[PDB]
Amino acid sequence: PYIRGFGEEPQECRNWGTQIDLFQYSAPFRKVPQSITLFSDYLKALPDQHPYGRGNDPLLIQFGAIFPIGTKNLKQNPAPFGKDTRRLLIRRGPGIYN
Amino acid sequence: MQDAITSVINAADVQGKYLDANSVEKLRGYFQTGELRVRAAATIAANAATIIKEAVAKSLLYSDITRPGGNMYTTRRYAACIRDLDYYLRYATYGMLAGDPSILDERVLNGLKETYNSLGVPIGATIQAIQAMKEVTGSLVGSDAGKEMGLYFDYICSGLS
Amino acid sequence: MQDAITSVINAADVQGKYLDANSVEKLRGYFQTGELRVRAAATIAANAATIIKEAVAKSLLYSDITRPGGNMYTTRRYAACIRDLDYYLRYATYGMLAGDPSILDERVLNGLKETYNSLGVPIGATIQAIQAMKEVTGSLVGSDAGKEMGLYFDYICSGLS
Amino acid sequence: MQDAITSVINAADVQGKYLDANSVEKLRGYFQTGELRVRAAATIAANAATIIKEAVAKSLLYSDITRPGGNMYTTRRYAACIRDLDYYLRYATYGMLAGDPSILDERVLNGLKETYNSLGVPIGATIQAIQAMKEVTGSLVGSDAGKEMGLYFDYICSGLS
Amino acid sequence: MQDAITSVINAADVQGKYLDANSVEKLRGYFQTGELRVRAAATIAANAATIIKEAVAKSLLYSDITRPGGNMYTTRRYAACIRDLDYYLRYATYGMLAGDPSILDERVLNGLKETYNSLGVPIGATIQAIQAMKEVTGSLVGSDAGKEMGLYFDYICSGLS
Amino acid sequence: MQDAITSVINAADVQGKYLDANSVEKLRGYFQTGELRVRAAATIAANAATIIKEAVAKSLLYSDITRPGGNMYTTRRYAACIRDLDYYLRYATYGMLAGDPSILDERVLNGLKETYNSLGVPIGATIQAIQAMKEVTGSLVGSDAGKEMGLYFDYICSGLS
Amino acid sequence: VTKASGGSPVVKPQLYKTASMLTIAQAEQQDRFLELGELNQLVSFLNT
Amino acid sequence: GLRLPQIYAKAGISRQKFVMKPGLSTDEKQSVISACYRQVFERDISKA
Amino acid sequence: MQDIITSVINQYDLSGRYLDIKGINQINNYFDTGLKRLMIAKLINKEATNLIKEASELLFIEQPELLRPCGNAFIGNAYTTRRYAACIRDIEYYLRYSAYSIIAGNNSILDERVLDGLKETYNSLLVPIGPTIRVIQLLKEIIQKKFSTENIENAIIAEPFDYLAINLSDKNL
Amino acid sequence: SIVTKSIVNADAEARYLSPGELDRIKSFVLSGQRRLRIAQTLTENRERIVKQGGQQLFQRRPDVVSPGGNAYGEEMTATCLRDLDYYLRLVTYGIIAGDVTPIEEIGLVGVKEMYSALGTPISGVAEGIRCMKDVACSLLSGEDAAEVGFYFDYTLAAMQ
Amino acid sequence: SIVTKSIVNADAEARYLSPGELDRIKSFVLSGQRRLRIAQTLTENRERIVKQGGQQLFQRRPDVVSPGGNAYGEEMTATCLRDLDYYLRLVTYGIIAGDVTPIEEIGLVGVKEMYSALGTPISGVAEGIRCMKDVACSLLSGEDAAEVGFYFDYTLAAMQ
Amino acid sequence: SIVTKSIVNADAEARYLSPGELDRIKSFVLSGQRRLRIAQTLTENRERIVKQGGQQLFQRRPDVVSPGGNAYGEEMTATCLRDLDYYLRLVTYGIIAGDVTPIEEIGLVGVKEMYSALGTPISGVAEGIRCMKDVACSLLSGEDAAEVGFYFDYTLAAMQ
Amino acid sequence: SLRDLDWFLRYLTYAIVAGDPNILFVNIRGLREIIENACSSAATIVALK
Ligand SMILES: CCC1=C(C)/C(=C/C2=NC(=C\c3[nH]c(/C=C4\NC(=O)[C@H](C)[C@H]4CC)c(C)c3CCC(=O)O)/C(CCC(=O)O)=C2C)NC1=O
Ligand SMILES: CCC1=C(C)/C(=C/C2=NC(=C\c3[nH]c(/C=C4\NC(=O)[C@H](C)[C@H]4CC)c(C)c3CCC(=O)O)/C(CCC(=O)O)=C2C)NC1=O
Ligand SMILES: CCC1=C(C)/C(=C/C2=NC(=C\c3[nH]c(/C=C4\NC(=O)[C@H](C)[C@H]4CC)c(C)c3CCC(=O)O)/C(CCC(=O)O)=C2C)NC1=O
Ligand SMILES: CCC1=C(C)/C(=C/C2=NC(=C\c3[nH]c(/C=C4\NC(=O)[C@H](C)[C@H]4CC)c(C)c3CCC(=O)O)/C(CCC(=O)O)=C2C)NC1=O
Ligand SMILES: CCC1=C(C)/C(=C/C2=NC(=C\c3[nH]c(/C=C4\NC(=O)[C@H](C)[C@H]4CC)c(C)c3CCC(=O)O)/C(CCC(=O)O)=C2C)NC1=O
Ligand SMILES: CCC1=C(C)/C(=C/C2=NC(=C\c3[nH]c(/C=C4\NC(=O)[C@H](C)[C@H]4CC)c(C)c3CCC(=O)O)/C(CCC(=O)O)=C2C)NC1=O
Ligand SMILES: CCC1=C(C)/C(=C/C2=NC(=C\c3[nH]c(/C=C4\NC(=O)[C@H](C)[C@H]4CC)c(C)c3CCC(=O)O)/C(CCC(=O)O)=C2C)NC1=O
Ligand SMILES: CCC1=C(C)/C(=C/C2=NC(=C\c3[nH]c(/C=C4\NC(=O)[C@H](C)[C@H]4CC)c(C)c3CCC(=O)O)/C(CCC(=O)O)=C2C)NC1=O
Repeated sequence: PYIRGFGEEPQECRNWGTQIDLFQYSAPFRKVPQSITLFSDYLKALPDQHPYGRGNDPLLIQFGAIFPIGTKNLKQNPAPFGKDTRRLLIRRGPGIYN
Repeated sequence: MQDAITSVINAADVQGKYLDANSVEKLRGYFQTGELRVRAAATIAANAATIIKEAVAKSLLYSDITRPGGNMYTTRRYAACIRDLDYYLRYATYGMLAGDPSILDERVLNGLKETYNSLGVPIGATIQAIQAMKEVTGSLVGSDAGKEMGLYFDYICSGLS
Repeated sequence: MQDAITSVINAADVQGKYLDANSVEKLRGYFQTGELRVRAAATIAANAATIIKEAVAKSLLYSDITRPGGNMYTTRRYAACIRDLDYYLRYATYGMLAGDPSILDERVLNGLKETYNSLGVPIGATIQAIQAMKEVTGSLVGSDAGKEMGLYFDYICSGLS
Repeated sequence: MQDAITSVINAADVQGKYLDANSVEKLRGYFQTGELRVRAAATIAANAATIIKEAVAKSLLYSDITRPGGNMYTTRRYAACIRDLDYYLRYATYGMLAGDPSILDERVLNGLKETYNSLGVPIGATIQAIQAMKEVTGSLVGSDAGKEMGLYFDYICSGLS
Repeated sequence: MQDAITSVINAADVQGKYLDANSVEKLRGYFQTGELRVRAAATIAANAATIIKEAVAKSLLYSDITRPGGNMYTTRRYAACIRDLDYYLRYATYGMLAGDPSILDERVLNGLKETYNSLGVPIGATIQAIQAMKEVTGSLVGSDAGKEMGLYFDYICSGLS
Repeated sequence: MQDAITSVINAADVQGKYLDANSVEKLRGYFQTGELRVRAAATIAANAATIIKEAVAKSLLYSDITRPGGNMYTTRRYAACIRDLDYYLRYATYGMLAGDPSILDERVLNGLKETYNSLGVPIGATIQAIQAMKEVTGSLVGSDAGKEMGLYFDYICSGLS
Repeated sequence: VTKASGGSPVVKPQLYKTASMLTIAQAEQQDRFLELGELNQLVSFLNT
Repeated sequence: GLRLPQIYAKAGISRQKFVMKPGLSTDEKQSVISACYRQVFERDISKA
Repeated sequence: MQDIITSVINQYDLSGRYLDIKGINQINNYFDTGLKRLMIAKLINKEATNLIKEASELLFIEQPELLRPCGNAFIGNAYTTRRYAACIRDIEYYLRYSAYSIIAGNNSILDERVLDGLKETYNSLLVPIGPTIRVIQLLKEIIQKKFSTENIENAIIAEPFDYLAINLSDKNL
Repeated sequence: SIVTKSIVNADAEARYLSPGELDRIKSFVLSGQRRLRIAQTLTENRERIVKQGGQQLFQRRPDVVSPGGNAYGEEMTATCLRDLDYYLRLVTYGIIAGDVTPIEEIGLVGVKEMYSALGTPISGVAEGIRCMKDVACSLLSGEDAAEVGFYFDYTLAAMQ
Repeated sequence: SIVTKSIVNADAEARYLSPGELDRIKSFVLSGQRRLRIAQTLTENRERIVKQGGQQLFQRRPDVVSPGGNAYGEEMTATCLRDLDYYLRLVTYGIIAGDVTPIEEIGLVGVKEMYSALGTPISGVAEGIRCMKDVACSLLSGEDAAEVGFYFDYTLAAMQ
Repeated sequence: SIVTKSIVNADAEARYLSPGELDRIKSFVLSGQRRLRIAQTLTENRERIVKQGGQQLFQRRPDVVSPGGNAYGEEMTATCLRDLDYYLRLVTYGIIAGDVTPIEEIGLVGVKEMYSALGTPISGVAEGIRCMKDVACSLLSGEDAAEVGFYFDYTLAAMQ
Repeated sequence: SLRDLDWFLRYLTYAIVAGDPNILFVNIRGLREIIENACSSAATIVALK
């Protein structure tokens, strides 16, 4: 068996970015599934996360500045967020004061 | 968000063209429907309280979700549910005026299914309350406007499932 | 994966030391309970279908998630969901034998929260099914082994929230 | 946060029940042991700087964790470690007073294992210091309060493990 | 941020060592190139507005990304284009003064590949605009200081690719 | 994945231009040095083992990473260590022969820092092993050849940081 | 509307072969470290 | 199903294949076996 | 993918209800144009090799910059015949997958197999999205010339080629 | 849907729709108003089909309503007939779509796992669907009862 | 668009569109024929408006076309008209949309940072848009020349 | 032979020999007159090489011939020189073939298994090859010893 | 036409300075059938000869 790369066969632009990353020596170090999360994200609405990458919202802790998503974790999840978009924030209190 | 008008302007602007008789036919088709959308949006605004009142009584009023132990039990949570139904009825009116469900993707369904899963809100009963609110509003605005309004009530339901 | 024995060896080897008195007592704590874990592991494997069957009826059987609109409505989603409960029971049994929750990190929990967020599965209802499955198991295996099994049931729930 | 009294009021409210004999038993169980908690909480506040100083020297003072290259080597890192032990001891006293470990989940344990895995803080050595802090405090407060205090030191290490 | 001097101090620091004869070599290498970097950085601040004006002209000025449908087409997208090149040029000279890319990795390259994938910006076209900027500054700064300036331009490319 | 010939052609080809005097000058330096580049790559293949053995002994042999607790302690982590030094020594001659460092970007530096950070490999100690290997190879292949090879050894350390 | 993204990596398609690249890309595919026979082919090309 | 102009794949390095016909030399048998370690294990773990 | 019937049948299953007149009126609107949606697909099948030539020629007459060198930013256009061959291949994907959705009465096949991942692939090869939106809209104008008598066939034809331009487009407003 | 089936079969071969599939789709739209009539007849007679269907089921399998049976009780017998109403709904979906895909994706994939984890005899659900098919075919003409019989038959074969 | 603007204002206050806003939308859609014709008159004279207006700008500002000016040369002078054709295009989008939203979101946000990064005098770009305004008003009647002038005025004002 | 190695890479790509790969064959066959002289001049110096190259091996490793060493006795040393004659023979094959694959498949694949089974220090065998390389290269010019020296050095690497 | 004769000579010099004719093969194989409906094929072989 050989790697059926990009210049070796007609490709499909549905698993484009997933497969190009799978054919790397860094592939065994992504402990999170990359395909089951993307093939189902295509069908569901926009995710609950920062307009930029998922590694841009910090841990809401007492004293912080902790951003876990980095080069040591390897869980980056970009999503196409428009210019005019509003995040569903949850009120720290009674719901009706939102 | 974008309405039907800015959809034509944005599609013709990406190509760089000025305008054409083909996309002008799309604009003229929207103006033909514009007065229908306006009278229906005014009726919904004046009857916003009684649509939610008649939709809650039909769907979820004397059920387990209002008794102790279910979501919607306390007054803190009964008032939150009524407020959510006024979200869907007020944002589905924006999509009915704009003729474009784009606003429901940006400010309504944007991460709404995980928000309910973290709070514990029953997703199945929320769909049944939006469906019940669909026939109630479809009787006020009529069949022509109500059929177009229900196109976005269904959009919220498929985006919430 | 590493059990309670190998966890003691790695702690000493990473320093270059032989096994001293503080590590020898941890090795004795595992040998004294070895016959208690093998006894509970055999009774869980024989009553697995009834632990899952009674944890489901007690938590999420006649709930909203079984009716149309909810998560696990169709038969594939009912069948795919009790296949998840058979993972947690089997891997909580491996952790109880090994006396170390290391295998729950690699083969169960690593990247499991993001999978459920993309699929849309409610985490709050999953934690309630494992907790109901922890109570049924604790009555079959006794009070001593029953609180060992609950030690690795809580590792899945806290590693999932 | 909710204390032991609130947890009993909510468990009856979710059922829609006035406080019966079973819930009145749990209410007296807190009221009887309530003055034993106010004494232990007053003695821990006085020996706070001593309970930490004895668990540090007992556990992680002359290891390679304090030498050059070890996490917590410099004075900034040393002062940051004994500030973490100050919160665990201070929060295990809030939990003992309230009789409910709800305070620990919402303000201590939320995203704490991701915080230490990001910085590189050894989780194994952190659990040892809390275990050492558990017996040094169990000798001051006695045998009754010393067991209930250890109930919330184990809750912290279990969620931190 | 840490420059070349502090990086050599931290290397010996985590071993508990005094600066040996080898560490002073890496320190003497920076001291012999110190006045050359301050002379190169003194000129880039005067031509900073023109280096970005001429680097965009010879790389992507009249290309298909000006034209409708491409990125950086509109004024808001064009104005956001040059705002990124100012961060690459201003931070590439900060790192050249310090002789260490720690301030580029910290503030610029940590989470920039992920923000572009969410925005839809062409990564490849950006890497060629920074490539044109590398040879433009090599005209003012000269060939001697220019290559060190370019060593931090590839660091942006290697980390953005 | 290109040579200097491929780099100069695409530079002129995409401008729709024949190779001019300045463009042929870059190829003249790559052609006339071929007998010198090939002689070095042959003497490197004959001593690929004796270079990695005198680069490890001079850099990281008797240090803390060889001893227990450190990285590269066990036999598997030692064999994986000098297998990486065969990667760098191998791809450095691939670029020295191709005259283009483009092959080091696609198949060496792509994902290099995300792999060592996830494995826990120290990147500072690796640069010292590669810096020593550039010094050992500078005596085998001579001074004129070593200056060329060192341009690719330095190209890895800059992106390996 | 598209709701997800797999990421767009920098990929440059193959354009054409060269006498220098092919002799080197062969050894790279096999980890061979540039066989002596292929080393003599490359030098003969540069001699022209 | 997809489709591609056949010249679009002949441009470039032309990644090579390995077959295991019996009767080859022991080096070609070895190259065919080493190529199967790099593919299944992502790296030749029999010599590392 | 999901045809028009499956979408209406799935929208009713989500409520756990049977199909009433409102859901049967929608299925009748497809069973009315269904015999006309086949005349449109059989025309594409007979004129498929022609309608890609005019769309390619009319595109390059307005965008002469695509048949020229790429510039130092290595944009992927129809510069060489290796690129010209590969880019005419794309024009068949838009025509083929647009004929499917005209018989499905729904754009589910379009986004699931064309749009999901498209801009990530074109932004990876630096292929222009502007001209691609143009040639998609030229195919619509070309195909609509065959159907000029009755205008109910123009609405059916414009739907697949309009969805691709609205979803490949950038939201500037 | 038979339409969706024909578009993905030609999508796999990387070709356009062939004459064998363009004539099959023509046969489906011509049979359109006839399917919407049959599917709306089963939808308007749900009570008579589910009640008569369960009645004859409780005489072929009396052990499910005996003491200890799965459907023993007033609340477990009402849930018994709730499942005969789910499968009558999915059968109308399969008649309108022209194929059995809506039945398979909803209530046939993993149906053995579900009813085995509930304690229900799977052979009793197939015996109830076979008794609804008899009442269902009594409301239709001779040729329409054969058309609907294929969709009831597929459910039985998958439930065994 | 006038509908998109009235919806963001109501959404900013969490309310329904008032009757005063629904009335302004009503007279908006009722005048679609007048403005659809006003926009076509400008779309049909893109050369007479861009070329005549552009020439009057070059002698009212001979610096840009002089040696050392930004648009000194034939190629540079051609890009001078590429911009004057852009803003003329956007002005027709506003007349169709009934709001300055299209003009602002395309070519007014950050316009000063773009022209500064190119080296062109922003004081000269506004001069050309005003000379094009005279040509555009010469082709419209009094009642219609005011509507086209409103969108040109917002562009001249926002460009300073 | 490079001819066979140059065809196996072409057939793996499933194409004719490239114009470059054909140039390697004519240049190799062109140098046939030289390789026949280099390898032949070594053939006439077997006893001077393996004997001198062997005695020097017994001064840098005096334990292999001492009591308890592998080559202790008249027979175990004569068996040691037999292999020095084996490897000098294989080096002349690689010179005429232009490849080390003759030496590889004959005496380098499985060599660590053979000598480990015999109790032979592999480090002592390579020391004799390093001593034969100095005797061999001393009888050839500098231009030839750099070429012949590669085949001696390639076997030392594999023998460690 | 004059644009294409420049490529045949421009791309031809890229080949000799590069290694092999693979650059010419990929861009000339299916070329004569793409354009021969708008230009005589016979007029092209005589040109390149
Ligand atoms: C603009 C679009 C939009 C929506 C839809 C939205 C929903 C939303 N619903 C919430 C809560 C809630 N939602 C409900 C709703 C329900 N309970 C039931 O039983 C019913 C089935 C259901 C309503 C039909 C309840 C009870 C809460 C309170 C949860 C709690 O406080 O524990 C909260 C948390 C508090 C807050 O308002 O800050 C948000 C954010 N936010 C938004 O921005
Ligand atoms: C624990 C806090 C709490 C409260 C207070 C509560 C109230 C509550 N009152 C209700 C109805 C009602 N409440 C009343 C009450 C009254 N009619 C009168 O004339 C009097 C002035 C008044 C009583 C003194 C009536 C008539 C209804 C039924 C009206 C309807 O069906 O629309 C309902 C809907 C059905 C139900 O009872 O579940 C709720 C949820 N829920 C809560 O969780
Ligand atoms: C209220 C809950 C809470 C916690 C617990 C918390 C964790 C926490 N501890 C931190 C650091 C730290 N925490 C420790 C503690 C330890 N390292 C060791 O070697 C030991 C095993 C261990 C003590 C038992 C150390 C050494 C640091 C310094 C890390 C650094 O400077 O990089 C930091 C980084 C910020 C700072 O140090 O000022 C946070 C956020 N913050 C919070 O809000
Ligand atoms: C949709 C709104 C919009 C505008 C306005 C726009 C302007 C724009 N003007 C440009 C150049 C230019 N623009 C000018 C303009 C002028 N010179 C003069 O003397 C006059 C005062 C002035 C015109 C009235 C010149 C000279 C250049 C070329 C600059 C150079 O070559 O250095 C370029 C760079 C090449 C290109 O991509 O076309 C852009 C993008 N782009 C947009 O998307
Ligand atoms: C061709 C480009 C390329 C590189 C560079 C590469 C590296 C790479 N290094 C690895 C491991 C490793 N690499 C090291 C390296 C080191 N330890 C030290 O102390 C030194 C500082 C350093 C070497 C100088 C160690 C110890 C491991 C094993 C780590 C572990 O097992 O936990 C692994 C894991 C898989 C395996 O080893 O089979 C890969 C893929 N892969 C590639 O494709
Ligand atoms: C079924 C949905 C679908 C689409 C659309 C698709 C597109 C697609 N277009 C490609 C390339 C390409 N596409 C073009 C297209 C163009 N150049 C231009 O100037 C024009 C704007 C445009 C023609 C209208 C070019 C030039 C390449 C090759 C780029 C290169 O290699 O440099 C490639 C990479 C080659 C390959 O297929 O292996 C894919 C996958 N794939 C899919 O699965
Ligand atoms: C260097 C390798 C190479 C070549 C040569 C090449 C040619 C090429 N010639 C083309 C068209 C054309 N080529 C020609 C004419 C001719 N062509 C000739 O070689 C003759 C001198 C002449 C006929 C006598 C004409 C008339 C067209 C336009 C055909 C059309 O309208 O489609 C096109 C389509 C786009 C265009 O230019 O209009 C390409 C890609 N591509 C390549 O990658
Ligand atoms: C749309 C596809 C689909 C099906 C079919 C389905 C079935 C289903 N059947 C159930 C129970 C049940 N089903 C039966 C059924 C039967 N008892 C008998 O004797 C007969 C043989 C048989 C019916 C003919 C009984 C008795 C229960 C209750 C079991 C219990 O409560 O322990 C339950 C649990 C509670 C509930 O109704 O929500 C589900 C989810 N769910 C689905 O989504």
